[PDB]
Amino acid sequence: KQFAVIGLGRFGGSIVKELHRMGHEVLAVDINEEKVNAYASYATHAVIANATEENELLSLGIRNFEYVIVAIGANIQASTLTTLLLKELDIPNIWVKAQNYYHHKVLEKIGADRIIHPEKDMGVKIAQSLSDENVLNYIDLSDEYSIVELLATRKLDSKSIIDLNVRAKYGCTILAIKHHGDICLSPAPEDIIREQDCLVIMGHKKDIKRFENEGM
Amino acid sequence: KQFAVIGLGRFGGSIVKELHRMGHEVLAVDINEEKVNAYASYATHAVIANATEENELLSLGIRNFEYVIVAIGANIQASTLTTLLLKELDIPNIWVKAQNYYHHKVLEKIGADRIIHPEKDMGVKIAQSLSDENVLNYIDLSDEYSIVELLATRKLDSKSIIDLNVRAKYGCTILAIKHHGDICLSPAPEDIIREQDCLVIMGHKKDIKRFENEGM
Amino acid sequence: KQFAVIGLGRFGGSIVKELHRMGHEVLAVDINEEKVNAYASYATHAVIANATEENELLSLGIRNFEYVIVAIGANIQASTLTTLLLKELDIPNIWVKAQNYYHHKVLEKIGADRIIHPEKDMGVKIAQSLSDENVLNYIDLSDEYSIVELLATRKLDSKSIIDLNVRAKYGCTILAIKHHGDICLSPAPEDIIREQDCLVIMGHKKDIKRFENEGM
Amino acid sequence: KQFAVIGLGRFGGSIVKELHRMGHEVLAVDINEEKVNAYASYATHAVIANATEENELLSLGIRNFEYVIVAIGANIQASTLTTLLLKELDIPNIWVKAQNYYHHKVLEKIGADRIIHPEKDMGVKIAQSLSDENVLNYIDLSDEYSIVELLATRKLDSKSIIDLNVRAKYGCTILAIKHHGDICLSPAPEDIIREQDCLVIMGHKKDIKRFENEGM
Amino acid sequence: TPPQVLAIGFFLTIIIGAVLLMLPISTTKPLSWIDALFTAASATTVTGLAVVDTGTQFTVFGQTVIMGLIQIGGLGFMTFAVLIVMILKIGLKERMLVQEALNQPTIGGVIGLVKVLFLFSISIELIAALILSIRLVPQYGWSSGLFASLFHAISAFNNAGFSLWPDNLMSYVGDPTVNLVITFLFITGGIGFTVLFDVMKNRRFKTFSLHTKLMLTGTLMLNAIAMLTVFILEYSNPGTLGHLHIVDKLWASYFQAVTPRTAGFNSLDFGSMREGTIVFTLLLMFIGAGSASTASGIKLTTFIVILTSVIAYLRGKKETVIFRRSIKYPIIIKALAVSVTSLFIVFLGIFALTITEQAPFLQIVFETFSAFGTVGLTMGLTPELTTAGKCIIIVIMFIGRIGPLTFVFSFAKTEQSNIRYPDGEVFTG
Amino acid sequence: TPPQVLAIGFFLTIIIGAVLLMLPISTTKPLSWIDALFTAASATTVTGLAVVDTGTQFTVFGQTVIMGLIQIGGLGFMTFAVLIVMILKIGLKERMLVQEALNQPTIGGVIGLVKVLFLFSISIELIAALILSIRLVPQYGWSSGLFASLFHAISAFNNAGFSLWPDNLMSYVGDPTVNLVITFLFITGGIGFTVLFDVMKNRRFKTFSLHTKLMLTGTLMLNAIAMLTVFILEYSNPGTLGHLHIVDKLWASYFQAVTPRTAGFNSLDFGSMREGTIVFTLLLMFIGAGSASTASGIKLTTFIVILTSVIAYLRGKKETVIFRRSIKYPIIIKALAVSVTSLFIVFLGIFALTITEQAPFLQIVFETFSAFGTVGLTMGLTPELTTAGKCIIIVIMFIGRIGPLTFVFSFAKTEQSNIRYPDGEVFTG
Ligand SMILES: Nc1ncnc2c1ncn2[C@@H]1O[C@H](COP(=O)(O)OP(=O)(O)OP(=O)(O)O)[C@@H](O)[C@H]1O
Ligand SMILES: Nc1ncnc2c1ncn2[C@@H]1O[C@H](COP(=O)(O)OP(=O)(O)OP(=O)(O)O)[C@@H](O)[C@H]1O
Ligand SMILES: Nc1ncnc2c1ncn2[C@@H]1O[C@H](COP(=O)(O)OP(=O)(O)OP(=O)(O)O)[C@@H](O)[C@H]1O
Ligand SMILES: Nc1ncnc2c1ncn2[C@@H]1O[C@H](COP(=O)(O)OP(=O)(O)OP(=O)(O)O)[C@@H](O)[C@H]1O
Ligand SMILES: [K+]
Ligand SMILES: [K+]
Repeated sequence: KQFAVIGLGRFGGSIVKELHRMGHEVLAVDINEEKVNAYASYATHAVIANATEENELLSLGIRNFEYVIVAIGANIQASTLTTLLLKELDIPNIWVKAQNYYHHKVLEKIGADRIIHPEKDMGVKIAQSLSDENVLNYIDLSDEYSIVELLATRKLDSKSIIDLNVRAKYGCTILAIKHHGDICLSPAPEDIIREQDCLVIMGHKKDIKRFENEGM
Repeated sequence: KQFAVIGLGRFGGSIVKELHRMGHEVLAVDINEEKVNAYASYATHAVIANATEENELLSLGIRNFEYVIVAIGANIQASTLTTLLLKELDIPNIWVKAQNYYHHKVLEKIGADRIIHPEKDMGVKIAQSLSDENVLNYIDLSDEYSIVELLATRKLDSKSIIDLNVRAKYGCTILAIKHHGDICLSPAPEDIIREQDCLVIMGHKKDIKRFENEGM
Repeated sequence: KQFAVIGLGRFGGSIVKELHRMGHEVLAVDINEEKVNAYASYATHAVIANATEENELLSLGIRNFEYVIVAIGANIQASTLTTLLLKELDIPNIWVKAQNYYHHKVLEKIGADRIIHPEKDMGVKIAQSLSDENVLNYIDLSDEYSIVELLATRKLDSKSIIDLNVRAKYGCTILAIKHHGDICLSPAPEDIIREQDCLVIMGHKKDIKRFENEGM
Repeated sequence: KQFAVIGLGRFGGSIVKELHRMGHEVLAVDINEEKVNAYASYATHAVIANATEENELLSLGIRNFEYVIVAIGANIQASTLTTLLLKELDIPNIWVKAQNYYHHKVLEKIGADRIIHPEKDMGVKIAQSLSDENVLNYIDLSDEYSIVELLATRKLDSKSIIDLNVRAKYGCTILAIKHHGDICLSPAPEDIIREQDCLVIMGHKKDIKRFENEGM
Repeated sequence: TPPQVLAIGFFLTIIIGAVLLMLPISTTKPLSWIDALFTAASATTVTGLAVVDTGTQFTVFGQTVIMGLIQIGGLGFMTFAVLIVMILKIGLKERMLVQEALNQPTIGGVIGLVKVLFLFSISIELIAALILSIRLVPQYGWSSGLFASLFHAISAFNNAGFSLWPDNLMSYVGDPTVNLVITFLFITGGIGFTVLFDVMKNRRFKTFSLHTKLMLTGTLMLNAIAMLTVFILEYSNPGTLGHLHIVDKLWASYFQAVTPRTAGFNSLDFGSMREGTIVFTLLLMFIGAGSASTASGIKLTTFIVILTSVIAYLRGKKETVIFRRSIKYPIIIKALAVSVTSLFIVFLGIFALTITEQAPFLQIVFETFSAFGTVGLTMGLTPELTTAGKCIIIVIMFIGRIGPLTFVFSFAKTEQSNIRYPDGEVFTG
Repeated sequence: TPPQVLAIGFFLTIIIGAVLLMLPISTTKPLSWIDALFTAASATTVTGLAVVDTGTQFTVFGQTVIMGLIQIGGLGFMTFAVLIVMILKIGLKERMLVQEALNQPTIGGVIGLVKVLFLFSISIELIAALILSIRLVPQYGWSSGLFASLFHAISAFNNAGFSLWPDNLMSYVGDPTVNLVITFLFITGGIGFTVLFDVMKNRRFKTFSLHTKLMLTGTLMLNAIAMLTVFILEYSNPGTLGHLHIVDKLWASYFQAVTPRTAGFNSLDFGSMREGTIVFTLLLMFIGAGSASTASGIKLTTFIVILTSVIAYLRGKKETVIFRRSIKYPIIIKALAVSVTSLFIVFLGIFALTITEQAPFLQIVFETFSAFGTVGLTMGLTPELTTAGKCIIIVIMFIGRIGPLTFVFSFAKTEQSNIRYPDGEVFTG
């Protein structure tokens, strides 16, 4: 129930700002004074501390915390030492930001509980939307199956959900339609799809792109 | 005996830390505040001071100390000036860390009582163990004669002390055997030597390596 | 009318210093402490503040100012952010210093009310005086028509205002004569013009330079 | 009556230290805190001040000083500004240290009362002693005439002054002899000159070197 | 300058006030030179001490002059100046004075604080005073009831101390309405206008400023100490609180714990208290309540800061920190300046008065502290003061209200030496 | 343990001292439990207050025990500990305690200070006391003369306050020998051993340390103020100084200006002084004399620092500076800690005693201040104290002498939090 965010980056600072908005107990830690001062208002607490020094980490009473997040992603030395301290101090959940494949490897071996590549992950997702101008957003259920949010082209304007079937033709299923902000969850055929309306499809990754090609 | 360690390096800091664990009187000096704060707990006493300034050295009451150790090995200027001050202030024993042959020379000429090259010395010892995978540890009695600790190969497993003699064959003498942690000092022939048991031999440096070749 | 000068440059500092000498209400803002301290005496008021932080700008009560001048011309990032804040906070008149054409463009798009290039402007004016050693000072009425102050050569010494008519001959009109400090505004023909007197002519830019060539 | 040394260099610091040993009133000024603290004991007064800022110079009550010495020789900007201030503030005697020919020129034009090149001057004097191994020390009376202190070679051991006349023979005059520390001012012929005795000759620069060649 | 303007303007409304009160229409029995100035001063400096009884000596007119001066001093000379102009704008020069007057570090929308504080004042003054203090006070009629119910509010909220009638409210030791309605008024008036605006706006236990947080928890726990103190000490003592029902023993122990900073109302007599309680009440009224504010000498926060600073030093953490938001140095040294000045002045008042007057010591001491603290409480020298002693209490009341600092800053030559000096070793132990 | 060792060792020589004094050989008339501990404490804490008269109650033996404890406390528990060992070496661990005991920032040749201070002590104690106080005190014979002349020196130099005979020296109001020889002793004992060693070594008006410079000019001008104060105030008053020749009016005005810090000798009775003078004497004995030293509660320098600091702030120069050698921050905050602690303790003693005793207020106040200041002067509650009141004066004498700080540091949990916290805005005005 208690959270500690060490490293008030753009990533770290967003976690401490969000968790606090959700109304949790969050300790904001950073070696830079100016960063601490800034997040003072957006955290249950703010403290200037060098997370690589043990006595400084004990002074925070770090052992109190259920979840500690190390969002230091530029300094590998700072990150690895901190996480090692946290593991040595028996913190239950240690979530760390990694810089690259190698930093991930060091963290893995010193027992970080969950490792995140916020930039690389958001990279591939944005790249997908660049390459395929139709995909607005998506979530992968596995390597093969995925739920995709698609911007409807004029190729679908005033088309019927029963008429242009996805279930029989492509083996995919339409989950939602968003026309002018209004949302039709679990839509019943037939329904009108206008141009620029958010279409949420679900199925095999290859199957969807086949629908994208031939349907749109 | 009162001790003063000027320069809380990895070397200096280890002397202070050890002498204090032994329970002596040790004054820990360093120009870096953070270093002093760190060794506060591991010294009879810690003080922020610039050892090159005379008045600052007198403020410590340096003339009180029987032994002063200058473990500044990176800064030649800091080291030489400090040691010169210490000699001028009539300190009985001045032990200094040197960087290289030339730094040793300057220290020699300004009257350092004992000069140590902790890195170079440990360098050659580790190199010996690298080259000869059999030698675990050793101590030189002179340039020619040495006591060597050897890891026993399968070439010695379940061999008897008298049976595989060195006192007659190689002109060396076995001093100890360590099997599974248990220690047999000045062992009486015959004794069983298992594989990976620490064998402590003593004699001429060339003689031992001849035993290493033919015996192991 | 209340004034706020953010950025106590050579330019900014001159505005606060002048406006204050005129006896207006001027708030002098600068992130550099030493700058604030210096202009303390030459402003209604001096405050150390980072103009890019919103809360710091509100602390000044910036919304209380009719005119805010951003004389940060070296830092584009500081300038653009500040001006954006000022526009967002609904300041009526925002006058900014620009570094170059591109900085001007960013300021334009974020709604700076008037943009000034004090150096480039003074550059061209000084260049004119370099090229044409006769022109002491000038003011452009448009791209084509201009009022010019000219240093009289020996080519005009003891010449009569009317006798050497510019009105009929060149289509320009003489507005003033300054002989030994004494000023004759709207002079009546004939008047004596000595060497090194200040002659103030008015007309077409090309016309004046034709008079400069043939008259002087 | 009163001395102010701005710039506690090796040069400046030596002036303050000497004048104070002589028991004068000396104000030691320096922008570097550590320098001021050091010369605290060796001055009538020590003050941290930036000599280029006017108000700071007035705070010292600089106008109270008969002689102000600017021993800033590395920073030309610091030196020139300071000296300009001092001249503007009507200090009677301004003695400045110069870096090079050009810095000397700037100081000359802004009215420094006496300019000194401590290094260049000591340079030429030491060079003379290097080139001519015989000359221990000297003082120039003019460009042509000089008093020179010479180390006597074996070429003069147990020689009589009147016997080896410098006057009749070379047009120079011997002023003093220093044998084993004992000094014979204005010596009467004949006197014994041993080897390595200090011989003080006086005359024309060319004449002395002729004696050096043929006599020694 | 900003400090001088505060000072001269404040001093003037005392002179104005004194001449108005010495005026026939306001006095029943002819009034002295010194006493007209003293009573005026005590209303406008919101002290609460009076050489001459308020209910008897002053006409309904003079008692309205008293309310005005209480209103003026309680909210702040400048606050009205700003309102006058507002209603009649608003310059930076003016915003500068206001910031100084409301002891603010920033000039940030400080007129928004003046807007709030005044509207909130007359609001709670009216609704609580007129309405609630008429529920149980038209047994004086209408002409007496509605005027005494109003007067007591303006006096309460502003921490005046001025009660209309001879019993400075001893009469109502038990009456819950007068107890509550008057404490509600004088405690909330006390704590920062900062604290009021902050509580009104932010509205949540957590999102309060470090000031507001310190004030809300500080005023609560000190009150709870002082009540326990007043109870335990004055419980046995028959002179006050001995002869009261276990319930009324509270309403008195509560009120006397709460009134010293810096209200000045009597639920019991202060003359008849075990000297220990009085000693404790001295400290409790050196420390005012809040820095916004209605009044204080050195204000509650100042006390925390200096104390918590020394506590910190003794540990010793390198930086002084409360609530895990650390306290910058410029606060400590200002606190140390507020502290020393106030105490030194109080000491001079004590030293002066033991040479200005023949009287008991503790009574002089309590008197000086209550004068500087603009408290209003006495064991009763107040009527018995020498003409000279009245003068030096007037001074001590003037400095205490205006702030011991901004008084010095009125005649202080502002000297900015930019040069530094070498270190100097000096033993303090 | 450097602070604890100072404390436990000091406390022990009081217990040792008490048991020695309760012992038959030292008492003429059987002595109480509480009184044996009180009188012992007052000699060893160099206070000067006695519940039981010294000349009457204590045998020649007991009076030597008194001298010993006065010698012990006056120079410092550790000073002798070091001398014992010296004569019997010398560890850093020891040099650490000595530095702490002589309130020194550096451990630099601090044994050289112990060497000097002791040798200088017994030197001036002997030559001035035995010799000079025997040339005009053999009018008591030899067995009485040579012992009372010696006792009064050890008491004088160490700022004890203990006079052998019933008149705490009123007898000699005019006698120049006793006036001079005893002031010479108790003022030079007062100012820093720092100041003595520095004056002895450096020998020039110019080359004195900031401390020494401040002490020499500080002690001079405060004495000159206090003498003028004692004169002007107690001039008319017939009770003391009224019936004295214009010359003896000085020898008394001088002595009473000089004795409050922290000697404790009576030239005039303090009970019969215009209350103003007493008030002034309170302040004058809160501020001790010197920090070396013989004794104080909060030492003269501390007062300068804090005062000059506030003065500086009010101008306000960014840094606090005296004699054009600026004062570092760590001095200010220690000064602010010495200051607050001492005053808070004195306040608790006053608050306690007005609950622990039935007596006049001013008399309790003067008593607490003099107990903490290890002064020794009373308007005379001392014999009249309750058994409980004696206890709490014993405590106040213990803390006051040991230093209010090093007392706290004995039971203080040393916590060094390396983490910092965000800024917190807090109004103090
Ligand atoms: N040893 C340390 N102890 C405490 N805080 C640290 C330490 N090292 C770095 N930090 C802080 O943690 C953060 C480390 O982030 P770093 O910015 O420098 O790159 P980053 O993780 O990629 O940033 P971002 O989250 O914006 O992508 C910074 O806010 C930094 O100030
Ligand atoms: N003038 C000085 N006085 C006191 N301490 C100093 C001074 N100058 C340097 N030091 C300290 O002495 C040490 C300098 O030695 P150097 O650290 O840089 O390392 P080293 O001797 O080469 O090897 P190692 O770090 O392994 O011991 C540092 O710890 C530094 O803080
Ligand atoms: N974020 C900021 N907030 C307030 N002041 C700032 C900020 N950033 C820079 N300044 C100040 O703005 C001032 C204006 O200087 P600016 O360096 O940026 O160069 P400049 O416009 O080329 O100077 P100049 O006007 O002499 O030509 C400086 O004193 C600088 O310290
Ligand atoms: N603005 C300043 N005002 C006063 N003193 C200054 C200022 N700037 C530099 N100084 C000091 O004046 C002194 C001048 O020394 P500078 O190093 O820069 O070279 P230098 O005079 O040639 O040194 P040296 O005398 O040893 O040959 C230094 O102590 C320097 O710190
Ligand atoms: K009041
Ligand atoms: K005493």
